[PDB]
Amino acid sequence: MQLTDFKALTFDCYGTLIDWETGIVNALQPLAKRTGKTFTSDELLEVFGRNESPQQTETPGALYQDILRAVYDRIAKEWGLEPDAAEREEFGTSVKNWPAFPDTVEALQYLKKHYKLVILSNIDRNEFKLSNAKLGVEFDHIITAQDVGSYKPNPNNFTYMIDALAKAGIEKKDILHTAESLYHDHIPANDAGLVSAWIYRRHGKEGYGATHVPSRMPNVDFRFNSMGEMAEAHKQALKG
Ligand SMILES: NCC[C@@H](O)C(=O)O
Ligand SMILES: [Mg+2]
Repeated sequence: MQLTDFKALTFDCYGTLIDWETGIVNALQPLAKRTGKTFTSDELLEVFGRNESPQQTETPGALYQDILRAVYDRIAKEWGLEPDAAEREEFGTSVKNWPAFPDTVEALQYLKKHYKLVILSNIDRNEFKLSNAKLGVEFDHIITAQDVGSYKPNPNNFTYMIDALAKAGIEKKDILHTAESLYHDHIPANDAGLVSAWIYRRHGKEGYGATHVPSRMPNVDFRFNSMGEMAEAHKQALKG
């Protein structure tokens, strides 16, 4: 099993390609100021992570800004605060400001020479365009939660993706699903019969950050600590 066996990379975006943690910590600062407490980054991230997937179950057809607005309301409620409409809007429209990780553009541009690059992300189409402008590549296919009518880890998100790629001549065996999230991505990839590459962005940190806790450790086929490290691996695999 090696990287060159695959024709397509299918990606998790937020937490793998885009550094959503930096974005969420920054966007929660005004709400946090109202509590009087200094929170650590992990505290902010974990209250997000206990709330985002429940919200996506609650409103599975919501656009992502509406998810984020409702997550703001959930966090405010854990903190004993009444929501403030303008603060909620500033949080919920913050994806425009969530940066790429510093290795992402270079890695994606390299990998685009060798694979079809696909997005399977908990996002809506228009919102994703904002992030795509920070990623430096044309994606061959983009599958969003909006397209499916639900969010990962719903199995239908993976079936939709697999089907779309089959119609473009990419068999399931051709796909390498590339993602940080054990909960959103590699557990349902296991169940869907996909090969997995774990991009362990938090390898040097505690817990899962903004990502929901996974119910088990899925079985992954590759692990890289960053996207640059995946690209460097491919440059040697290609010589074989
Ligand atoms: N890392 C969790 C979120 C991600 O899977 C995405 O849908 O972009
Ligand atoms: Mg509710």
